[PDB]
Amino acid sequence: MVDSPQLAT
Amino acid sequence: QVQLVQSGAEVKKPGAPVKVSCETSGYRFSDYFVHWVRQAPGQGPEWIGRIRPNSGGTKYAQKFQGRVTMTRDMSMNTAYMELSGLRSDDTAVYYCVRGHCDGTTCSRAYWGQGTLVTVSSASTKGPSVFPLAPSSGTAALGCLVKDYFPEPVTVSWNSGALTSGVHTFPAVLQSSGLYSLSSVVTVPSSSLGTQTYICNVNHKPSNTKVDKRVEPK
Amino acid sequence: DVVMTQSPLSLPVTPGEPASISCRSSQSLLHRSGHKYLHWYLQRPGQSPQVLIYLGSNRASGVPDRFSGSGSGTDFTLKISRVEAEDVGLYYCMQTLQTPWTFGQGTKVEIKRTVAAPSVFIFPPSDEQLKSGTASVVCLLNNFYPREAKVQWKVDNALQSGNSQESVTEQDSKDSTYSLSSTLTLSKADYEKHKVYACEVTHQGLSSPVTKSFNRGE
Repeated sequence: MVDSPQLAT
Repeated sequence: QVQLVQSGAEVKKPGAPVKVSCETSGYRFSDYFVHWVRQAPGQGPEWIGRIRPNSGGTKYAQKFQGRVTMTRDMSMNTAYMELSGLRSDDTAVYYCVRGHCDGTTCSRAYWGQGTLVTVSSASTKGPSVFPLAPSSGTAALGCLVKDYFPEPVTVSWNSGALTSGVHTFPAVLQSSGLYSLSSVVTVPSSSLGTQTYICNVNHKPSNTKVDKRVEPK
Repeated sequence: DVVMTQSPLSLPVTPGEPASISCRSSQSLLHRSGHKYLHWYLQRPGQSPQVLIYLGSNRASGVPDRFSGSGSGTDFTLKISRVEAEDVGLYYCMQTLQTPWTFGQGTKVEIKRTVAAPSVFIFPPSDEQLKSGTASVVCLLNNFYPREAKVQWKVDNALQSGNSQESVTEQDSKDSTYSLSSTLTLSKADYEKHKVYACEVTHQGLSSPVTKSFNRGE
């Protein structure tokens, strides 16, 4: 359940 | 273009559920989170929750946990939000919102057009239209459009020929659950003996079409 | 949750003059990737939020060049170099660093003009309505500025409470004025039990309150 700013990582 | 198209206006009784659909085009549906936001009248906007279309994974705000269900249909590029247990305070315009980040890049949001959901036990009713007669320079007259449901009514003057000086006010919700509105126009005092003034009122849900002459008493 | 604080709440702007809206976040919205997750939007009546500025400073397609955004990770500014009638509405900042997405309080931008007093008109109930068992008395406040106005109803010179509702128009594109309608609602019986119906209007443009009145039965 992550937020989209954290997707790339 | 990126487009998000939502289903139509909803009127629901307290306790009923509402299911809003949000069909998308112009981008790869699987690649972006779909969020849901509402704004009630007299309140700031409020984030409801999101769905991740690739997994179907959902995240809801604390306050809507246990009453909201978000889903999607990949084959139709459509997301859905179902809100149960509606109360008066759920009356709001509801938006679906494409996210910013696809995994590789981050950009702008794109908003659907909004879906008005009105929570009310009222039944469809057509307004009564009453004159606001000019008093005995500049004179004012109008029409009171009273006791209708649902919104909207439209008002014109002299079949659209009179537009200057017209103010058609926002409706108010009475404690009966029916709406009332006034439309006024300022005109020259000099015209009151000779110029005919007619407000043309339409309320589509009740098939009401009224032409009310407004004249001095 | 991330808390957004927006200022000012009300921003009247003289035509051609600039406007600035501030927003501050309770924590940095500059992500370590370099993206600033702060956006500005304009809300007009009956339509979707219109994105103005995204990711801190990017202008959206079709937004006039007179809009721009900047900021640090915590303090942000929407600048409008000149303010038209088209720009009138409710402006919000919003963060999307984390869910829930959170919003500033909103700024109400309007056109500033010279103070204009309302023209006041009182309307008695029609005979047709009285036949139905209810009496609506309507007070119109026409073409005033600024928006702040107070209507006090009086029935036989006694101050009324809880039996009236009002509404206000959007600001007029041509003359930059507002208009207000207030409706006093009584039963036929209660209407016939009194003689004098008055609305008293207070406004900055008026030296003292203006009262318009009628007596039931002319």
